[PDB]
Amino acid sequence: TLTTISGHSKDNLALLKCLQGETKEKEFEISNVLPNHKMKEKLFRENKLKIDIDIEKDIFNYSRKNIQKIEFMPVNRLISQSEIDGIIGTLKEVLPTGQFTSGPFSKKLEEVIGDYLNKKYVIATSSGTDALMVSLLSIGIQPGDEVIMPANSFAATENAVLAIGAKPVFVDIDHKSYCIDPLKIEEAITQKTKCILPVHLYGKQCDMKRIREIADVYQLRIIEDACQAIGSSNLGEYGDIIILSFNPYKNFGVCGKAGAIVTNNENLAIRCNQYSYHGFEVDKKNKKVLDFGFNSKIDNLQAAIGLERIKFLSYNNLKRVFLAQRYIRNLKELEDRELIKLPRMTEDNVWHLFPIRIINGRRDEVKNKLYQLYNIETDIYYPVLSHKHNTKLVKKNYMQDTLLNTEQVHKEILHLPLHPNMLLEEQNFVLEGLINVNK
Amino acid sequence: LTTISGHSKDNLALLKCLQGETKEKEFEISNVLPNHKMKEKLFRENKLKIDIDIEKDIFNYSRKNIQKIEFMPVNRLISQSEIDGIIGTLKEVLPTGQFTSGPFSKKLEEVIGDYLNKKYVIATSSGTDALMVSLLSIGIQPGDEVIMPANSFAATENAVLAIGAKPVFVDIDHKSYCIDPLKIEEAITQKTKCILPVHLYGKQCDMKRIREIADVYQLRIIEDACQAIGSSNLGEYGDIIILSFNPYKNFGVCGKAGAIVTNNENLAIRCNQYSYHGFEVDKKNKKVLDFGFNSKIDNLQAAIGLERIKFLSYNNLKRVFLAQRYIRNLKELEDRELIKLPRMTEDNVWHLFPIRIINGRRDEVKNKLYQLYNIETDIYYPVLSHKHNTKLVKKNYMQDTLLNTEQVHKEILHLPLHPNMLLEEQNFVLEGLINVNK
Amino acid sequence: LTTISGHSKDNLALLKCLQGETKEKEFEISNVLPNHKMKEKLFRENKLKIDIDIEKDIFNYSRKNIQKIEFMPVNRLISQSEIDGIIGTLKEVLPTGQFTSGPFSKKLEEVIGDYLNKKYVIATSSGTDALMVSLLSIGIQPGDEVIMPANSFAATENAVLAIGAKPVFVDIDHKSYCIDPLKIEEAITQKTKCILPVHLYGKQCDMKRIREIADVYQLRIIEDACQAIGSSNLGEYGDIIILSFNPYKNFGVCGKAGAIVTNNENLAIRCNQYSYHGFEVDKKNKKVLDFGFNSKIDNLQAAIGLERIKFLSYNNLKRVFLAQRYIRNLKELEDRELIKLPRMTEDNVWHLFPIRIINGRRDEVKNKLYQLYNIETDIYYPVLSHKHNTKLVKKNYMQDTLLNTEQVHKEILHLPLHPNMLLEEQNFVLEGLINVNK
Amino acid sequence: LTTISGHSKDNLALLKCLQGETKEKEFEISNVLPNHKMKEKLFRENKLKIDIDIEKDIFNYSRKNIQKIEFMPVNRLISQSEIDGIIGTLKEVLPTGQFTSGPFSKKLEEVIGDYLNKKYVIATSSGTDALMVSLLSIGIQPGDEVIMPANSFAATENAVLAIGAKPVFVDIDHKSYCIDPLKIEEAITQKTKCILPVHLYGKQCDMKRIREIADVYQLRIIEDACQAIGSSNLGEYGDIIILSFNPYKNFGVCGKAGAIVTNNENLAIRCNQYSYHGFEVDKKNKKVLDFGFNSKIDNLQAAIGLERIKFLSYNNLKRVFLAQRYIRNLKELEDRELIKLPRMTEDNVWHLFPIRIINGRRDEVKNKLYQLYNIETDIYYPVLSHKHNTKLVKKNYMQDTLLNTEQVHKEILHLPLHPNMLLEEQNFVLEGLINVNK
Ligand SMILES: Cc1ncc(COP(=O)(O)O)c(CN)c1O
Ligand SMILES: Cc1ncc(COP(=O)(O)O)c(CN)c1O
Ligand SMILES: Cc1ncc(COP(=O)(O)O)c(CN)c1O
Ligand SMILES: Cc1ncc(COP(=O)(O)O)c(CN)c1O
Repeated sequence: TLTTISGHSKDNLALLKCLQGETKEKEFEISNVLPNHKMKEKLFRENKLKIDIDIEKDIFNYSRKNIQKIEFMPVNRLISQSEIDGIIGTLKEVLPTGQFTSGPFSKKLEEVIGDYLNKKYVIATSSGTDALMVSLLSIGIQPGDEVIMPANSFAATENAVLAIGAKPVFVDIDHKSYCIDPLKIEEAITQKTKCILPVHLYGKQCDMKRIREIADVYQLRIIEDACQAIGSSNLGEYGDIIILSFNPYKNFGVCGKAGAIVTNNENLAIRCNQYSYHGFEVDKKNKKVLDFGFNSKIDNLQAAIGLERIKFLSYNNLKRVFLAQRYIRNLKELEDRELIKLPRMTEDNVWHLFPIRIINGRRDEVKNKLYQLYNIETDIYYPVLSHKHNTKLVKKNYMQDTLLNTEQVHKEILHLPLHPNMLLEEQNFVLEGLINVNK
Repeated sequence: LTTISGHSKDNLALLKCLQGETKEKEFEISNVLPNHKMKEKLFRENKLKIDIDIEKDIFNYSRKNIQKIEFMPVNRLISQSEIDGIIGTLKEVLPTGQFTSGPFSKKLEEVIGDYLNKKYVIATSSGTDALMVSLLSIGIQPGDEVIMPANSFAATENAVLAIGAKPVFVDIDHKSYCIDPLKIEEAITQKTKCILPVHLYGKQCDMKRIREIADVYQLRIIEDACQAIGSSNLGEYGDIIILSFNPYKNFGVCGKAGAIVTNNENLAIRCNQYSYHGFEVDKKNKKVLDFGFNSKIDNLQAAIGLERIKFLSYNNLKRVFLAQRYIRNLKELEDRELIKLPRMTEDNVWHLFPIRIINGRRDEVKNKLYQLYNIETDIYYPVLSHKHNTKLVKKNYMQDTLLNTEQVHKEILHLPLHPNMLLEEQNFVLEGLINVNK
Repeated sequence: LTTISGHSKDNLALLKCLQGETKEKEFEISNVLPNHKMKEKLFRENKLKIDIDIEKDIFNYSRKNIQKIEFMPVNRLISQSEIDGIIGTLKEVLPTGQFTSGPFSKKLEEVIGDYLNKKYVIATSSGTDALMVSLLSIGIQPGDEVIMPANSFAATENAVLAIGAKPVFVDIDHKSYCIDPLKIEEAITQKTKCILPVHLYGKQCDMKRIREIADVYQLRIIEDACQAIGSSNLGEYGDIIILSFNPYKNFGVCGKAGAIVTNNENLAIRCNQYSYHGFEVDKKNKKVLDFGFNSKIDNLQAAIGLERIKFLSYNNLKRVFLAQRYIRNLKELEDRELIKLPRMTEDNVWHLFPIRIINGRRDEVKNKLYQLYNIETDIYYPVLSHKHNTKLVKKNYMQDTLLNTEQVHKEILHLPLHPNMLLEEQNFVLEGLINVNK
Repeated sequence: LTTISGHSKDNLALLKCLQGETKEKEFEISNVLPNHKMKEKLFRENKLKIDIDIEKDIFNYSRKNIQKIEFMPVNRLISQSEIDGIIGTLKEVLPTGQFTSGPFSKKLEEVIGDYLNKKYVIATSSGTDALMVSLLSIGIQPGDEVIMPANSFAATENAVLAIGAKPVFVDIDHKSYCIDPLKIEEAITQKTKCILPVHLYGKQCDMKRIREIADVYQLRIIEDACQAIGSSNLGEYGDIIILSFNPYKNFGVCGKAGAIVTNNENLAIRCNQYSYHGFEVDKKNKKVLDFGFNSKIDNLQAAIGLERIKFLSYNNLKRVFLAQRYIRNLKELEDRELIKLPRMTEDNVWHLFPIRIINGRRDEVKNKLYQLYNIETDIYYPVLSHKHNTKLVKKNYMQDTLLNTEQVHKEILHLPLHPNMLLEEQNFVLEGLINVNK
């Protein structure tokens, strides 16, 4: 009869159904962790859900504003004046300390992230790319070792493997989630394989249970690229190391670059900490114990900013799931008419990006006409597959690669604008263009 | 009439004139951003203020009672005027939402390019990252050798190691703590691709001579200038110059940052590409190079950098005053053959102030200074590159003998020197050094 | 497309658009100093922000619990942003040592001249001084008469009396609290030299009609616009306009200041001379007029004024939103013939918000509002000019009868209205006014 | 032992001590705000510091090279220490929103009343306004006569004229530039109401004798002391003393301010009412006087004044050292009958330093000092009161002949003298004045 909102995706889907009266027979409390701060302030009173919240008016301030155009991700809309005020307030305390490399806000953010993820050890880093590189080194990756990964992620995933001399081995995706197909991983394992690197793409989690099953047979490490999936329930249950990004355009970000390494493995965590600061023994500067390292810890200043901005995470993820649901329901007719395929609602998705598939070769037409005739920006995350860049490396090593389902899906994929400070009037403008263009 | 450019050579001229050690000379100050504070504090109607007193106006001497000295208290490296200006520019940057690339990044690159008189600047997320990217841009492959000294901060060797290349250590000179040009040629092999001199402690290496050797062997030069911002004529002979803007440098941001500086467009484009995932310039998600890093500066830190660089020439001027004051007031201890002091030169920006304690007395002096006199001194850096207990050292560097580097390492000691220290604090260090060497 | 100029008419058009009462209108904002805050808060990339919520973003509504209301708590008239900017400009002005006349004075004169579209501006030490000097500039001699209303702040009549001139009071109209043009002509004598209309509470008088009479009788018009800054087309028909920048005006400095504004160069030169000891312009110590005052603005206050005027159009917008909200939410009380409310007009800048409590109930409503409901209201101003207990009134004004002024004075009540008020505070006032009139 | 009170007499005594003209006395210093800088700079534990070198510790003589001399460069009249303290106090004033009256005004009136040993102080918006209000408070009516010198700043005569009263000019004496008390009596008519002596250049008039005449004729005395703050026993014989805190006075704020000082409670109450609209004190909008002005000090300027007055006794001491230095080092030129110098007296606070160049040479000397030596000198004031190019002078003062005033006017020249000048700058003046007279 009572759910305590933990700030993750499972409870956010349940809360939404309550708010929309799709259940209205359950009661909610909310936990006091920092990622719930804005949600608790906005939607709760004395740790009970406020009475008659109007999602459209109270959460999105729907007021029949007239819309002329839609940008896909206008960065000036992704931070709120309330966040800015809190950032200025905390920087007024950080700046006079002079502590701008390591510092107490870094440690606090590591503690918040560890609690939120239920992991023991957190190393906050200067980016998700750096987190991934360090984590590969900590598991003992050496030049020439093979890392199995999909070919449809952001370039950072493959780049971190290549930066340390290791070899991406691309495996195709499934037909349902844009995630690595686990039934194709075993075939790609070689004497040289050291690691499986699944990507929780667009905010949706891979089938980690089956991936872990294969990794245990072959004694392989799993490092999870969760850079788009913060807030997703049970993230990391099966991986050795989980990688986060706090890039400013992620569901949670700082005001600059940052990320994190998350693990329960103390051996790996200690090596990650050493490699992230020059190979030095922890808190013994200038004394190397590893052969080398990077300069890749988070900035204390960005950690302070992160501790302000993470207060909005639960609430902004709730707004994302509302918006994704609204797309799915309102484009359903285009799915019925076999013009598009839409994503489905699931408990794990945090909706960092909203993918649809435009069928029958029409994707480019729809994208171009959405822009030119309706002033609606859509985007393709990402426009070139890993084995298709026009680079010397591709011409040397991956000209043989054939990834059937990844390549076909790549001709169909289109992402719709979805970010938590968009107006519902802005989403309606996208909806009526997509319906209008499909006739 | 001379125009103060904000670099070390003009700062030395200005100091001599402020201290009454010059002829009737006049000064104007260039209206570049690194001179902003010096112009406000020392100039009036584009001329030197007639009424400047260094001790009371620049250092705010007030016979303050001092009980102890810390080497580098980080809260003293940032002033309240800096904080107010930083808050002001953060209120402009934050509502733009531009937190990766952005216009403050481009503006800092322009400001740095003008200050260094170089055509291309890539602002990076750290000096370490700038060095790693620059090594890749000149074509360094795993296995290639890079000639460098063994007495730098670990970042210098780490950037070489992170990309799979091989440090080859060469001994330092007999004066300036810098790589000995006379030892470089004997270390060149067919794998050598780069000479990586370090302008250690703020002092420049003898780059004209290093360039002579580099041209004979068709080698690149990448200069680690992470400690030397403001040094006059920096980079004249290097292919690429690396800067660090970490917070404890002579100029820093409020976090990590650095820069790659070069006149070579081909290298500059590759640096831009490698610093952002290998993508073509302004073509996110489209790689042209095989891979890259996520190593551009944060727009927010660039905005902070444009506010804090206002203080660079002024803080560098305070540093040279402090350095000169140590040299002049410790002269008796060098006359007595107990220490060796640095000399004043026009290129040094005095990021760190080294002395040498000879006759094996360095440890006793450092320890008594702290235990008896409550003075922190430090050794930058405590372990030489070929002497860490790492597998790499144990497998590769156990036969390296760097006789001057190792001997100087037994004698070096750094004295507190930072631009917001009080002259009362420096007097406290001076009295301890005199007293411990009776 | 409309360009927001920062005056009252455009503010009303913007307010209608922001409240959704408009048909697809687009706005630009003029890049003038009085629009600075509005541009940063409401505009982005040269257009209105698409995501503006008046209650949340402009008034920061948050269901704050309110327990009392003060009419004008002075600490709420200045924001922390204004303070940081003021400290910033004080750090520039103070080391110049320019504390009488100076360049910020001249710049404020230019900004005000631009904003009022008038050729000449003399910034003064107060609105009272501006009015005194302006009266002298038009040639007022002791004994000359000045026609004016009797319901203004005491400063208006005091400026006339200080130079030995004679106020001649005329009744107000039945709809605006302003001097009735239809009563002016009867008051003109051979001694009349000036008509002095007051734009009371921020509302403009009917100046076209007053100019018609002034031209027939070739009389000067000096407009007391000390409460009306920002009102569209202010001064169109006046010889000289007087402004006040006292801290509790719609735009104020941090001390006393005001201005004289005119297109007439002869008057402007005499104003300049009278405001600084009668000296010829820029000839200190050399008088050309018989005497003068020490009545220019302080350069330091002009610098503060240039920072605070950044908020003028935005704070005037918040005022007209508050005024509109009172009118709408008190409409039932006027329907019930308990009160009379002001109307929205394009000229009003809503310095003060007057209502009339009729049927003799004004005192009971005011007193119950405070003692029963903890709501401060006020009467600007409590004593009419011809009713003070002074020797001058007893000797000169005992036969004055101003029927409308006196009747309105028994019914007027001003409600709290200032731009940093919360909507929760305005709701508290509203509920109190509703409950006391059940 | 002498306790330094911060006035004229003790400064001269202390100067004679510091110079070894008498090193046989002990000094303490009182804790009043005007002594704050002197106590911090010259005392430890309320005893005079042992090490005091006037030239080095107080004037920072550094053998600086000087190219030119401006008479009163306003950017030298305020020190960075003052600026820092002003910014500090303004960060406390500004968030209060109290910018008209306020608690700093009251505190400054208390500090001034203790320093002057007077019971009542009304801090005003200028010394001119203070004088006008005080003339009205003693009952001056249009046509009443006020006896005054003709060589003061125009403000003295202007305050009389602005209220319709009539200046009656009296000649100055042959020793001090002050009103000759032996010429006052013959100017008294049945219209005389006030004698208005001017303590010109910081020197006190012979007030004992002027009061003897004023009692015989039942006249008020209002003393223009706008240049004489810190003068020992100031105001002993006057009904009201007028001060200016104009920023170029021996003590000033950062804007216009002044004060009315009196022991007469009836006069003080009327001054208070006249300085704020005629209202009863602490009851705005209720007039008790027929009119009034808007002439109280700004609370913000009072706050600045409480910071800047900390330097008053110390800056007055530097002035008297500088004056004594001119006197001793120009004695040559007086001995040769080229100039007349002032004499040291215990009452002079040395706001301006007058010499007389005789045998018609003044204008030649002033022009050559500027054209040939780049030394600015000035004549305070260039036009006598009865000589301005005005309609009033042509109507009323064409018969006035003031023999001594007019002859001295042909001779007077003021030498640069301000407390932050360098001794090197005064030497430059001394050498030019010697050389031009060779
Ligand atoms: C799936 C994925 N992986 C890795 C990264 C790299 O993260 P960062 O930008 O923090 O280096 C990104 C982009 N933030 C990403 O989207
Ligand atoms: C000589 C030297 N080189 C390289 C670096 C690396 O700079 P950064 O800290 O900006 O990575 C530093 C400072 N750590 C340095 O002092
Ligand atoms: C209508 C009116 N006229 C004149 C003034 C005088 O202005 P100041 O306070 O700037 O002297 C005021 C404000 N006191 C006023 O409100
Ligand atoms: C002798 C004298 N009297 C009166 C005044 C007028 O003082 P204020 O400038 O404060 O109005 C001055 C000049 N400040 C003056 O020098």
